[PDB]
Amino acid sequence: AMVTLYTTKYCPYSLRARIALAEKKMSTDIVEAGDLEPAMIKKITPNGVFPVLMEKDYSINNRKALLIYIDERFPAPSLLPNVVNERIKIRLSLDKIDNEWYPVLDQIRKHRSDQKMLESMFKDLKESLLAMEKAFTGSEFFISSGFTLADCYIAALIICLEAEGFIIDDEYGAIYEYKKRLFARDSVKKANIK
Amino acid sequence: AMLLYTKKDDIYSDIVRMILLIKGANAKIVDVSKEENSKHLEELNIITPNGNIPTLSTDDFAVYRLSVIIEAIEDLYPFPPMFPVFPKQRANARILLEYVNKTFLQNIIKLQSPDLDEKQANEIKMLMQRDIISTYKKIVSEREVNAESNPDAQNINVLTLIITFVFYYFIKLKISIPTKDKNIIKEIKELLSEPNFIKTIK
Ligand code: PRO
Repeated sequence: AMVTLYTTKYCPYSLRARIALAEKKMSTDIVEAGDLEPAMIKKITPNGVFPVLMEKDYSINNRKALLIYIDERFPAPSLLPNVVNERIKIRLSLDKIDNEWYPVLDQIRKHRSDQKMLESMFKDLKESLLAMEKAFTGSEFFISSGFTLADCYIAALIICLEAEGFIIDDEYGAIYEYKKRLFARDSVKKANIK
Repeated sequence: AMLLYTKKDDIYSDIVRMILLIKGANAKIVDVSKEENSKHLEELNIITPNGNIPTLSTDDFAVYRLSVIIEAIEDLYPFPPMFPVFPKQRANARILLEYVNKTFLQNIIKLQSPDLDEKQANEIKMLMQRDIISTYKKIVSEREVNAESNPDAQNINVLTLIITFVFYYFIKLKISIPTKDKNIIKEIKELLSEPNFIKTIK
């Protein structure tokens, strides 16, 4: 009731924010936009960018800054590794996921009407995942001991790729096990139901 | 154990070198453009996808994007604090840093390409002149806000630092700073006269 997150359906930035807020056990309440008038929508976020986290008179919708703000605004439990060197590599992974993997989801959405262009995009995305299957071996979550923001980034990316028709199944190996572990977690599956 | 891969006249390299200087860190600065350090150049393309400059490398990691490097330096050297103290201000500092990078920093880099058209280079310069003063005023305001929230605290305002090199490379690239405001001119001269900045540009 104190803080409110305004979300959009099928948006990975909205999904990974709900996963992160749930991991924080914050008293914030989710409010699905689209159910609100443009008079309210244009007042929530002036530039119409979702998701939007607001409390009091502050309001943040910057994509690359939202979850970092979430983890710092509600500090416990920490969503970054405690060891400095692991945290530095997680920060680089977050930048690589936002700049090199989320655009793959973006182009799959934009050209989903073209079946032949879609089949090739799914084919290149499978080869990309299978190439880094070794990086998912020997860790309960993504290259870390515990649940981090990277697991939030990846979960929302898998949920949205699943809706587009891209499924991670038995053939991905350690990636598939990590996915099964990832979706077993309460915050991920609370946001995955639809 | 910490190594910083560097290129001459790279504005990202000069920013990071001034940051490492303030935090009291002692990293090995390697100008990769020089022929003597060509053995390090071979090492860089191994640990980075595109021989990224600059790159902060230790025995454990190798990071290369400016926002990531600044965040990593803040983990390795907490003193003095890099960002503001409150979370909304810290988020605002990261949004503004993303903006200064998109419109100024990587356009300063594009102007160093050798195959640029005259009209192309002039549009890049004119577009930065269009927003430089407006950007500088936001940085001063956001710096005055954080000072109000914490007078005792003394963090290195990283945006004021980065904007100092924007002005320095403005001067290097013969781009004029479009303002007749004698106060703004007085402050830009004072930014360029900070001792840590003077030590960085040799
Ligand atoms: O935008 C960045 O952060 C990277 C740094 C080197 C050039 N591009």
